[PDB]
Amino acid sequence: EHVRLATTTSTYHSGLLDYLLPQFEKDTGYKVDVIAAGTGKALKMGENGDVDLVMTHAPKAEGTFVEKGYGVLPRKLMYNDFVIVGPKADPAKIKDDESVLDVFKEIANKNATFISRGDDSGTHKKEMGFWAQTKIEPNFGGYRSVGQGMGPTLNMASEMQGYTMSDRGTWLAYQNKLDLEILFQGDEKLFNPYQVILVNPERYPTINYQGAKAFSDWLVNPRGQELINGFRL
Amino acid sequence: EHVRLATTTSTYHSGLLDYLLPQFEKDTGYKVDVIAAGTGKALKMGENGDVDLVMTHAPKAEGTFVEKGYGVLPRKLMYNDFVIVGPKADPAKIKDDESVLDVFKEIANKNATFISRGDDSGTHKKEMGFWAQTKIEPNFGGYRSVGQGMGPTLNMASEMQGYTMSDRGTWLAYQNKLDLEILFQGDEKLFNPYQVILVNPERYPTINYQGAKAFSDWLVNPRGQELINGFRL
Repeated sequence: EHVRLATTTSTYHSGLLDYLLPQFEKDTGYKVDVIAAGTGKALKMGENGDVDLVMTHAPKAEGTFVEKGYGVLPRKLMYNDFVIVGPKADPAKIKDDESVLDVFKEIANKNATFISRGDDSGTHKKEMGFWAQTKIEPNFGGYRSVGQGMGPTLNMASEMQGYTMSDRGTWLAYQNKLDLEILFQGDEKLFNPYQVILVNPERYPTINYQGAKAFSDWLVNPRGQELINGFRL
Repeated sequence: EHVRLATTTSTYHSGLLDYLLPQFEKDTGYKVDVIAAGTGKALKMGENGDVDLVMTHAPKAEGTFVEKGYGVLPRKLMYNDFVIVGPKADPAKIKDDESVLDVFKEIANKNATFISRGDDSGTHKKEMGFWAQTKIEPNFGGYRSVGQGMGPTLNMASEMQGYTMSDRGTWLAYQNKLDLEILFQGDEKLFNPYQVILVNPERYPTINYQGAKAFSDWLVNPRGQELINGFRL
């Protein structure tokens, strides 16, 4: 029984779904096909009834989507909340930059110390996305890819007095033992609320509402949440 | 250093916050003082600026609270979705009851077989809250308080052909192996999306927005979510 999900290219490449889908299929017998595109296109496919539900991280676009009746039962999956931490003295002087892309470029061009998780985690993928957007390849001397989790990455950044990008949660749990501060967090790219929204079965009595609602229900119940969190750690 | 949180009686009595506040305090140093009441009063406390943030599970009332500017930065914290399942034959005849409270009262009165998690998890606490509202202590002999997880509880209900309360997510995972059906759902008490909402500093310039936002941020980040999920599983 087949469930078609439209989502973003970001999301597809993040690896999130590779973490969820196997368990969901094992649990329910549903097979999810992922079609990844830009946000407007993902939502358009939902508006056009090409897919059974959508997963995006664009609150304004999703608000209109629901308001016009294209989607129903919107649900928040997770709030991705990232911050840039570094030495209190901020030797790259990123503290007052405007965008996180300016922050990355500045760190690279000053060859400041930067610790990457380098472990293909969701956090690691997100860091790599920003480098890709800056058009810089993270090759500078200061750049260190340790191959470790968020906590050890923070410990490394404190030891070497370098910068890193952390989820706020790990930062808060560790700050008491880190010689670092939050130095930058003013960028909408750093905060991403995710929603999963069902295609309105009133608009499309033909779509697989039963399968789509099962996936959504599973995603927000503790079983799905355990896996989502596991991926975010 | 004191953050004041208004929440509902059921949330208070569930003990959810005892699993959270010590870790939040450990991480951030903030102390949260909790006041509990009915939904209307909980939100009224936010409206009056008596507390710094609110945590309720009443989407419509919360929408109004946000729309009027009483609260800002609303975030969905967790989705509760519970069903009452039992044998197709529904021998206790709860299928057509009106209220989940009626269902509970009817099961106790007929001394029907009912399987409780009995393990002080969130589901169990939710169940116990229902008993409390019916003013019944479940001591009838058909009541089994085993101390196991959701899957084993469902399996036992299926083997015994009795009733139990299940989150929908585990139900979706196990339903193919169980000789049970959903017999009662669609009572408002069974579906509760929680929201945390900050009291608006534009209304109350001296509100502890900093502490309240720290608690909110913490709740939606992976570390806080893992605590919440550990309680819910």
